[PDB]
Amino acid sequence: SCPNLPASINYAANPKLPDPFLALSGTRLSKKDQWPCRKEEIRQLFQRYSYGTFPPRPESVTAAMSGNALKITVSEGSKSMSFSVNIKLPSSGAAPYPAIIAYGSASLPIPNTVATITYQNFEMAADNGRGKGKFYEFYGSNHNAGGMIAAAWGVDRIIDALEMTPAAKIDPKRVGVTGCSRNGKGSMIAGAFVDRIALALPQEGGQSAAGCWRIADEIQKNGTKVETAHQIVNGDSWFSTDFSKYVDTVPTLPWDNHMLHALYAYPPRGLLIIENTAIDYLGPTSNYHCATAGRKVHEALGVKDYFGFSQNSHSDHCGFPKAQQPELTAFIERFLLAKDTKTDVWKTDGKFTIDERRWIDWAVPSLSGL
Ligand SMILES: *[C@@H]1O[C@H](CO)[C@@H](O[C@@H]2O[C@H](CO)[C@@H](O[C@@H]3O[C@H](CO)[C@@H](O)[C@H](O[C@H]4O[C@H](CO)[C@@H](O)[C@H](O)[C@@H]4O)[C@@H]3O)[C@H](O)[C@H]2NC(C)=O)[C@H](O)[C@H]1NC(C)=O
Repeated sequence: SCPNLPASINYAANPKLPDPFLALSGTRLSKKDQWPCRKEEIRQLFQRYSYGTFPPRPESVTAAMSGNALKITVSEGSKSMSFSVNIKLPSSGAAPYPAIIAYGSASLPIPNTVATITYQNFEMAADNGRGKGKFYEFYGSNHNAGGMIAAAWGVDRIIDALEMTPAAKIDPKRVGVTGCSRNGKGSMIAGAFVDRIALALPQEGGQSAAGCWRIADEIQKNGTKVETAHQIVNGDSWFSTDFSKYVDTVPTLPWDNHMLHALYAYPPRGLLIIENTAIDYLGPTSNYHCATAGRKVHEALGVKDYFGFSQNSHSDHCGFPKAQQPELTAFIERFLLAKDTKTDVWKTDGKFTIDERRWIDWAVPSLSGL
């Protein structure tokens, strides 16, 4: 349906967030029916420069309920791998149930109307181990995928297995995803690459997730210690070994993380970013300005209200404040509990400067076809 990227891309150093509506072809999007092919371009850019290859569904996926365990087996040629996820069914409403996949564990309050699928994402592909995890046992240790995109592949397989196994009692069309800190990152990427996810809730994922690389670079340049591209490729195997060629030349990247958010605008799905203005290393002003740029794609495609942003000041990392509950309730209501509640939430309590034009030198086009 869409072409692959040129063998090589020449992108002139740009100190602002690249126009998400500007195809590498050269033509700027003016028609809705062009967006799908730009969306793949973006997906392919992320995999080449930062994430590694997000593989397709393997030749076999099979699943099997075994008590509360959903045991998912896959194979490709003679190779086979199994990974198990715990499902804790809720105590309110009737099957098939809406669910949330938690990277390791939730730090959001999940209502008693929504199932809790507990995904062992570091078990799938390790936190700080190059080529370690089920993913790499299956595909090879030398496979160029990073532990973030390999975890996201596991979420694609989790949903394949819920489509195959009504026994699990989970509506496949209403599976959310969430995580905090490192799993804010994972959950954000899972939701960006798995189109079938109904709602992503990344919490305090900061840079790589909510924040843009260019703004992290400028936060650093201004004196405050923050999670820059240069920093993030060190304590972990989250990104492909290729990412560390580019960390020092961010302005020449034909993309930024605002285009990760853009992947959520088609097919339209819920994205509430929950963030913390108090912790410097997240880059509070990056998160806000980066998100605000990402939502421009949602705005063009008339699905603005499917992308929520909430930034709150709290000393404790990953402690959900009660202040952010109405916003979380609303997004769970609309996209998981199939209720009809409004979700235009875009707020920070942060006291930094809010200047869009600093990062966004491009206009939201009127897309015809919608
Ligand atoms: C990194 O630090 C640099 C420091 O240079 C910083 O870039 C600068 O940001 C400031 C803050 O916005 C810019 O200064 C602005 O300039 C306009 C006029 O040119 C002023 O009117 C703005 O002020 C208003 O805001 C005040 C408080 O909100 C109001 O009380 C007041 O009445 C005005 O309405 C403001 O001074 C400056 O132009 C840029 N400089 C450059 C080089 O672009 C950058 O913001 C910092 N980056 C990060 C990541 O923090």
